Amino acid sequence: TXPGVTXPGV
Amino acid sequence: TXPGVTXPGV
DNA sequence: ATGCTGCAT
DNA sequence: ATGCTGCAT
Repeated sequence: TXPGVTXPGV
Repeated sequence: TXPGVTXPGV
C-alpha cells in the first residue's frame, strides 16, 4: 500500500 | 498477468 | 516491518 | 487454470 501501509497497486 | 498469463498488476 | 490486487485465453 | 506487481514510514 502507499507507500506505506505502492498504491495499491504499483 | 495480461490477462491472461491483470498486469502485473491490476 | 509493514501492506493488495485483477479475468483472456 | 492460470499469470505478480511495488517503498515510505
